[PDB]
Amino acid sequence: GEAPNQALLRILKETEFKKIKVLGSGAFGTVYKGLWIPEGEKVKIPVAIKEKANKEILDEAYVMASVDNPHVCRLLGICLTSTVQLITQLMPFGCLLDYVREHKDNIGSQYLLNWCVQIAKGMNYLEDRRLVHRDLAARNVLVKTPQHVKITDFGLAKLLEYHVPIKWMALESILHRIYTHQSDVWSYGVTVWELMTFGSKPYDGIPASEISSILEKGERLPQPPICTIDVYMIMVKCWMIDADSRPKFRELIIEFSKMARDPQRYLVIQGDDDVVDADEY
Ligand SMILES: *CCC(=O)Nc1cc(Nc2nccc(-c3cn(C)c4ccccc34)n2)c(OCC(F)(F)F)nc1N(C)CCN(C)C
Repeated sequence: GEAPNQALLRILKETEFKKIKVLGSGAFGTVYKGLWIPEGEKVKIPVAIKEKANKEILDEAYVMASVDNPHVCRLLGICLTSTVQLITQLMPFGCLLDYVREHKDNIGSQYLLNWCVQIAKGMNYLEDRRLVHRDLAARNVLVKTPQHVKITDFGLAKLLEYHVPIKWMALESILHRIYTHQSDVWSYGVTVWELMTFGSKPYDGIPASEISSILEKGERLPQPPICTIDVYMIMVKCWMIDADSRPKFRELIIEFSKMARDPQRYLVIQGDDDVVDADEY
């Protein structure tokens, strides 16, 4: 027996939001930066506006409407025009992959380990909601402030095993298309590796079709220069063949929290008006 999903889908008036500029474009479509000004209440909310694809943006709106956690992106509503528009919280510092690349010379160990805690909290919450993300990656973690990140992009999420980006996927997902919370743990491991390498590309150069063979042979991603064996062992554990031998998200929270209390012991880095944010509306 499953519980009824009593989330609210808010439908917004087009005249309530002003597109300020284009943040980005691609196959997906066009994402704009804007404000949402609900009629009456004196409030201006910074928002991102994302303009069968309709069925897919609706599937994603369904998922984002059903999650509410400090480390998961919040859905504000949809607007029913020509194409369906997703209206989400504007995350001013962009995705975490671009952020660590753009600020390599300024990311301390405190930030890196705190991001690992926060991402783990967000994923643990998703697991509580019996939700498999299926696309966890540094590109899909947004930065509200350098101190606060949130998991985004639920275009592949599935509400529960469940029967694609190859270099972030567990071996079971590449071979048998099986996805669990524990295959999300594998993707968490690759995401942490991305952050610890300040944005390197996993298996850079290796063709995606070769990835399945490499993993079967026992090879894994290398140990990042800044990583003590303590941190790298955590990543390696996320890449075990036996899915139930990988750590749980609730455990990853615990481990990385301990490390975040003495960060320089685990990461060795050289030189180590009426505007309302959505979290307060
Ligand atoms: C990693 C790519 C990226 O994040 N670019 C980005 C994003 C924001 N803020 C933001 N907030 C909420 C939702 C989104 C978003 C959702 N989807 C599906 C996207 C696709 C492509 C780009 C963005 C999204 N993004 C951001 O905030 C800037 C500001 F607040 F001023 F609007 N800036 C950026 N950029 C442009 C920085 C990264 N570039 C180097 C690509």
